Amino acid sequence: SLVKLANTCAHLQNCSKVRVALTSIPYTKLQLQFAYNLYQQGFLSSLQKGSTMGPDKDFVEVTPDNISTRRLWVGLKYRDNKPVLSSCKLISKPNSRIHLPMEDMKKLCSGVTIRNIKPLQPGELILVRAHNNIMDINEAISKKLDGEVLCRVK
Amino acid sequence: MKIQTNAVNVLQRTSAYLKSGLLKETPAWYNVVASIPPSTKFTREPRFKNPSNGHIIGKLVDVTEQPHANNKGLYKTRPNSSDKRVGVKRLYRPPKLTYVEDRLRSLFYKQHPWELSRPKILVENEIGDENYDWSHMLQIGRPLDGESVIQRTMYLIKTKQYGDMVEAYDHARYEFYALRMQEETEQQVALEEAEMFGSLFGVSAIEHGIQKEQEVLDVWEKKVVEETELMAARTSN
Amino acid sequence: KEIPRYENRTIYGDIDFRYHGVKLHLRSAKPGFGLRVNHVIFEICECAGIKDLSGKVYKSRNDMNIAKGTIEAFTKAQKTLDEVALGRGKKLVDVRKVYYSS
Amino acid sequence: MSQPLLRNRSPEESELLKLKRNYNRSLLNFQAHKKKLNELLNLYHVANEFIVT
Amino acid sequence: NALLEAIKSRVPTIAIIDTDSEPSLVTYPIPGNDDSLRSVNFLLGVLARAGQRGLQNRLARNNE
Amino acid sequence: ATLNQIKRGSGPPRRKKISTAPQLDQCPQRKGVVLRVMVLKPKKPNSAQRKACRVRLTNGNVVSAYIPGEGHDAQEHSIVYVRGGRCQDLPGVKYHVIRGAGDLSGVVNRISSRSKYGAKKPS
Amino acid sequence: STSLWRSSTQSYIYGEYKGIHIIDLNQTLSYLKRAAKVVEGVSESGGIILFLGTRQGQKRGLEEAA
Amino acid sequence: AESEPFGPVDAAHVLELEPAVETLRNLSTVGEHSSGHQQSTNKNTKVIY
Amino acid sequence: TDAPPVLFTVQDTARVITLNRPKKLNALNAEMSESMFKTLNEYAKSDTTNLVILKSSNRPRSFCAGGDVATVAIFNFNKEFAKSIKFFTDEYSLNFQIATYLKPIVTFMDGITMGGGVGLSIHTPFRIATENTKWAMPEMDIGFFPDVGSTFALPRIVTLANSNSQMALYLCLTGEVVTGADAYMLGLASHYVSSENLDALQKRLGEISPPFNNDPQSAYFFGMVNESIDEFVSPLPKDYVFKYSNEKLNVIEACFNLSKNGTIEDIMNNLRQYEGSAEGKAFAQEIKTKLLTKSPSSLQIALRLVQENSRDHIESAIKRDLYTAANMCMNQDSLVEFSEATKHKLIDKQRVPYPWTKKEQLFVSQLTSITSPKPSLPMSLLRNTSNVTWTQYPYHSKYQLPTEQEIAAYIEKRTNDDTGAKVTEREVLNHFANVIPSRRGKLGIQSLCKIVCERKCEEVNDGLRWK
RNA sequence: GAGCGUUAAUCAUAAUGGUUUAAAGGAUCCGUAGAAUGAAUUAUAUAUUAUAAUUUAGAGUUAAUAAAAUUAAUUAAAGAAUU
RNA sequence: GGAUUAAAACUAGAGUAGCGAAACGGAUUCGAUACCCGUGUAGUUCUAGUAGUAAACUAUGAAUACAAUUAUUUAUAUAUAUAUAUAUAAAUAAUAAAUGAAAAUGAAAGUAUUCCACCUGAAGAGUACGUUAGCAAUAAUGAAACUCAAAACAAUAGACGG
RNA sequence: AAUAUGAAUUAAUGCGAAGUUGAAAUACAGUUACCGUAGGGGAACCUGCGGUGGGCUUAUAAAUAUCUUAAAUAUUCUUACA
Ligand SMILES: [K+]
Ligand SMILES: [K+]
Ligand SMILES: [K+]
Ligand SMILES: [K+]
Ligand SMILES: [K+]
Ligand SMILES: [K+]
Ligand SMILES: [Mg+2]
Ligand SMILES: [Mg+2]
Ligand SMILES: [Mg+2]
Ligand SMILES: [Mg+2]
Ligand SMILES: [Mg+2]
Ligand SMILES: [Mg+2]
Ligand SMILES: [Mg+2]
Ligand SMILES: [Mg+2]
Ligand SMILES: [Mg+2]
Ligand SMILES: [Mg+2]
Ligand SMILES: [Mg+2]
Ligand SMILES: [Mg+2]
Ligand SMILES: [Mg+2]
Ligand SMILES: [Mg+2]
Ligand SMILES: [Mg+2]
Ligand SMILES: [Mg+2]
Ligand SMILES: [Mg+2]
Ligand SMILES: [Mg+2]
Ligand SMILES: [Mg+2]
Ligand SMILES: [Mg+2]
Ligand SMILES: [Mg+2]
Ligand SMILES: [Mg+2]
Ligand SMILES: [Mg+2]
Ligand SMILES: [Mg+2]
Ligand SMILES: [Mg+2]
Ligand SMILES: [Mg+2]
Repeated sequence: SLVKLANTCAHLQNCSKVRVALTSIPYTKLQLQFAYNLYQQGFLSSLQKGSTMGPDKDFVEVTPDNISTRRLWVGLKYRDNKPVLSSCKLISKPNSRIHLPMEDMKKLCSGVTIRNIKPLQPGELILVRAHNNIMDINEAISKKLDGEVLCRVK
Repeated sequence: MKIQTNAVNVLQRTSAYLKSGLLKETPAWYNVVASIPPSTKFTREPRFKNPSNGHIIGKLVDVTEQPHANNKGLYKTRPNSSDKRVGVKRLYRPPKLTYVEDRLRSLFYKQHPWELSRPKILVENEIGDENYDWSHMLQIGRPLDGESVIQRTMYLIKTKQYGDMVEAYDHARYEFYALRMQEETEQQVALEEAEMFGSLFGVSAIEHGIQKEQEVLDVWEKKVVEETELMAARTSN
Repeated sequence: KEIPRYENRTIYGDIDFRYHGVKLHLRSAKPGFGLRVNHVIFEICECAGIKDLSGKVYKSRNDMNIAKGTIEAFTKAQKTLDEVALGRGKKLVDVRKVYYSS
Repeated sequence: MSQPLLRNRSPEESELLKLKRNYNRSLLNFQAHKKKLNELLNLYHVANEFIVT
Repeated sequence: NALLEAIKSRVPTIAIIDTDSEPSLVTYPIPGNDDSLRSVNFLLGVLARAGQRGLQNRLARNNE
Repeated sequence: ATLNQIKRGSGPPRRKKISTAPQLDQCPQRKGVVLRVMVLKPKKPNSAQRKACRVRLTNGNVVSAYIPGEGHDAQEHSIVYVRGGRCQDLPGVKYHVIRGAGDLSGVVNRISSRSKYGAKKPS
Repeated sequence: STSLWRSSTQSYIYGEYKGIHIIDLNQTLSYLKRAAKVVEGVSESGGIILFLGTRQGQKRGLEEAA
Repeated sequence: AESEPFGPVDAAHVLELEPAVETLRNLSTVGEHSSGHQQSTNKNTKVIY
Repeated sequence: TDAPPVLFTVQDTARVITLNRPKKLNALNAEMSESMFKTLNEYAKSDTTNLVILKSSNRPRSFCAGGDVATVAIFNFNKEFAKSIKFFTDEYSLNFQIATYLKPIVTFMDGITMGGGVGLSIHTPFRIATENTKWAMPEMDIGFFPDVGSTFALPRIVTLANSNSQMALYLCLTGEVVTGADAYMLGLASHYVSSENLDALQKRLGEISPPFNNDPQSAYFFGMVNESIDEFVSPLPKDYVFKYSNEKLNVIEACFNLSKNGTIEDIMNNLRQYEGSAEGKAFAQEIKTKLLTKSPSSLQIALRLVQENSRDHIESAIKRDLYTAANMCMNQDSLVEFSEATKHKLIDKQRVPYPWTKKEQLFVSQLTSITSPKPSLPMSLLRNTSNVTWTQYPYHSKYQLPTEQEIAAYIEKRTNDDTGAKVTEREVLNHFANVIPSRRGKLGIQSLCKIVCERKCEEVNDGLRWK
């Protein structure tokens, strides 16, 4: 769901403004892939599976009995009195989805505004979804993949 | 109030003054602050345990952990509404510290109201010097009071001499009565023995109270008379 | 105040900053691009040492609030590559600068 | 990441779940039925004070 | 007033920060009760002796 | 507006100057015949005796044209050429007559800005 | 009092007890040691150290510290 | 990655250009008396007189 | 799919390495060592990592119970000598990388730190101990030698009764376990921090960064790391009393004082011919009992290495341990019992000591062969990003408690000064607690200085003489 | 500059917008179309869509237990005062 | 598209005490087609309908996810050394952050998402014409020409106030 | 029937200058203003009915207070005592 992803993007911005060290997001494949990309890129300190009440200390298998109570817990980073994850916005919106070929993704990473999408800025992360997998735009260009431009994180 | 930035970055703002040349001379604090960086995260931190009672914070009991029926005779097969509400706020709210001794302390002073009348000094001397062996109630350095009973009760339950808290508490209470009776006699006898050897005392406690009551009853006499004369005039109207 | 400058000529990336009623859209520019911005912003860039910059002002074009907004944007809306790298624990490479390196 | 997101209930787990859920519904129906009979008994004890003739 | 002037003047500051006090307004906060004279005088004394040791070490290096 | 409202027509209004000489019919100038020469009073705070003229254009539109320059020889039945441009202080006078065209002569003894007053160059 | 809490101090709180917040002394000690080293450094460097306290009774401590 | 090496050749691939050193070498073989000067790949257009 | 043996995580600008083998008490195998060795080379090249933190995920149960020698024993029984030599080349190469690492490494010794664990901390100037620390080198009971460069570290860092490596030989030959505060006072731990304060300390370590134009490899940053840890140090428990009394320190300093060609028999003679207090005499018998339940060959090899790696540079000392380990797994001359003893204790649970058979006295040539590289087996330590060697640790002294040789140097210097003044115990305490910048206010520094003066100095008039 | 000016026109010059109080929230709700938008897991396909199976966090149904006596429509009554 | 929709008004049949447009008188006033007083018709009431308009206002469309505190009630639940205490929601009040032209908003007028309605200088004008609906009053829909460089909001310091 | 043109005839409105008759609005604007609707009047406007605040949140006391060693002891204290 792009709506759920929009909710998570706004939630992370709200948490950064108040500078909470730990927060939770919905437990879904897309959310987990989204969070994992942020973790590998250094935007998130930690990524743990858990419940509504907090991160799990020991592995708890997820089943239909507890799926409704599952959450993903992420740790936010702050350095030099500044949040590492300052902004998080969707590019492809629920009511206007944007699919780009690899050629247009290369233009976006080169400073060209494609379909009103402002080009990639220094130190910014743009994520792309292709065949239900989320990857960095630079990685999609390396794999010659065409996909939906989901969001941009800075 | 907004998280301030300029108080913790004095070193970085100063460094720009020196590099540009706006400030010719390095301040004396400059080197000290550089070697000892200020903390500048100002984040809210989660907590997963109450330090007082060791209760775990942030743990959800899954339905798989409640296989048996409840007090109503029903099994739990699905999460309830409370289980489905995010509880992040509990991770950040300062835990309420609780102690079993607090319950006993309230009981002791409910059973012995006049123990409250014995003045207590809250000013600490040195908490780290307290070397107490609670096998006995009396201790060198601290008064005999309700706390002596509570600590004795805990030692009994900690050593497992008694199982029920009530039994340990009752045992400690009797030890407290014995010590209180020996002191009430030492004071009575000491006064009696001194008077028998020619000790003289200016004012007794009973006398002190009479004098203080006289001072108050004298002002009260004047006002009563004054207010019983204004009434007579005002009522005459 | 000191303002971060990328290669001591321009800003780090693009800035979309709102100062009261003034909407400032500033874009970094290539070497030799010059200053193509509101006249108020031009003077500030000259004193600050910014040589290449593009941008547009939207909504309110009050000179006083443009100047203050610009100064605030140059400090509160920029992040150096070094600061981004340290916060994220990653290496950030300027491809154009590496292309002309040994 | 390699862990599966969800593990489907085994056929046996679904059987035990259905047993508990059927029991829960049956117990509540029985308890309500017995409560109604206990109120009918307490009403019989006092029907000698009620007038119908 | 004093804290804001120190910020404007780039003067590092130390302060006792109680639960109702803003930590970010000082360079080096010390969390602690600021209402009791015993608590304040205990913390002030420690800082004062630390300064004294620094002063004695500076006067000692001058002698030798 | 929402994305669907924009799809249905919602959008920013367009900015384009509107015609201030509708009677000319998108022509640089139109010939006309003076119906009556008149003198009008500026709207406040201006004071003057502004010379104007009512003109019937070759397209049938009747307009009021300001006669620029010091002194004019325009009369009734005189052939005049009318161009765009309003007289700001005279409401309803939205056009100008061209000096030195038709039966309206150039300003007598004009030295500066002669081209604007139909004055030929002195030898 | 917990009623007067400035939530920006949340990370310094050990818990609440008897209607007041208990400050975490483990953090106080670490902050106190850090602050003390700064005072020692500035003193050893010859800097001017000003002690400001305007609550009743603080003068005696302030004068001796200086 | 924080410890990933990135050099001029890697940058050239990113920008889809020949390495800068190659450009310098190709610009030194342009002189009429310089080494490497070659022009024959174009002699493949049928002409009739 | 399986939990990785070692977990790597980012802590702001600090990189946390966590040992993740709880069921094995964080035992170090070739996989763990190789992973850590490779990841540390990358962090050395990185310009965003300021320091590294080596901890365990099992604290306070254990930090590292020692290298995985039970698996090396099975290799020997299966003649998989190539596998065994790989395990020691990886471990010893990782110990050499840590010793010469140019960025601060901070080891949290929160639990059992025995064997390989000692190699993970002994080579770092910032080795923090806790109440749960249990330092020991129990190799003599398994038939092995003191490895992981412990024959180069202990003779150079121990604080008391270590003038001639007497205390170093006592710990390596007896396998005595030192606990918490005692490890800090002996010099085994640079700092003593309560376990409860480790979380806060870790966060502060990630937040500190070199100032201005100083790299994390500069001495200036090393001082900053030391100060940060000190802010979390707390005063020792009031009841705490040092483990070894002066009388017990006199037995070790005399009974383990050998020459450049000493032998384990010489130590046995001193322990059997010791004279003095009743406690000292009884203490010497306790050591004699213990030293007679060890491997007769291991004790001689340990003494050889201590007398060889106490005056050599780090690289040659670590390399000599690789040769010894390889020359022991492959028992060409049937002079050791490392493999059989290891199975008797680890592979098979047997409280009783392994009955020893090699009870002879190896010659100087025999010891040389066991501790020298065989020309047929070429083994070399993996290359690190520093590739440097030196005879003295570059930072250990500045940030640990002073040794008995440093206090002596100041008494001799002060006593031989033109001032013509008298050295007084009070002046010694002040000079070590309130003078040296890196030692100012160091925990348990005055207590250690008083132990040294009461046992090493002679108080005549208002002066002190170095007996 | 052999053009210059002027008139007539075209493009550009702010929606990288707004609607408490400045132009602008429909009196309110119900609900049809929507070529509007919208959960979870897995597997395929021709792939942000389709299909199938599965799931319960949205949305509902029925009970049990406790709580409340209001809001509509209708019928039947009361009250102080006024003329 | 449908339904409901204050007051006034209208169509029938009842009712009509009090109140009360209008009208007729009395005062006040330079004058008083007013304010005040009298007599007081429609109306105000009920029954059955028509009509669908209000400063019909929170001048703020609905829904979902989310973000820092306090106080005060309410509800549910839990516990007991039985009346408090501990929890979780709702409401209200004051706020942090954020937003804003500011006044201020404060869980939205914040961070986001989805759908609908609506606006594009003033005046002309919610007017003209046409159409639709209604017994009617009217309601809905809804322009252009001409003219002008205005027009409007928040806030600031004054001046003034029967 | 539509489109266009003129058209008897007839409706609404803008601007321009000053005057005339009142003083309706802005302060409690001298009867609170305004919204819907109805009736009336030279003109603004007046009156009835309901609604709104873009007017009254502009909100600010029926007062009364207590006992333990006043000092040879607290008040002094400068890294000392322990
Ligand atoms: K607004
Ligand atoms: K009536
Ligand atoms: K709507
Ligand atoms: K009026
Ligand atoms: K009205
Ligand atoms: K009216
Ligand atoms: Mg306070
Ligand atoms: Mg030309
Ligand atoms: Mg445009
Ligand atoms: Mg809106
Ligand atoms: Mg509304
Ligand atoms: Mg409206
Ligand atoms: Mg439900
Ligand atoms: Mg009403
Ligand atoms: Mg009627
Ligand atoms: Mg009349
Ligand atoms: Mg009259
Ligand atoms: Mg009347
Ligand atoms: Mg109707
Ligand atoms: Mg109307
Ligand atoms: Mg309306
Ligand atoms: Mg209403
Ligand atoms: Mg609804
Ligand atoms: Mg109408
Ligand atoms: Mg206003
Ligand atoms: Mg009047
Ligand atoms: Mg008036
Ligand atoms: Mg009025
Ligand atoms: Mg009237
Ligand atoms: Mg009215
Ligand atoms: Mg008003
Ligand atoms: Mg008001």
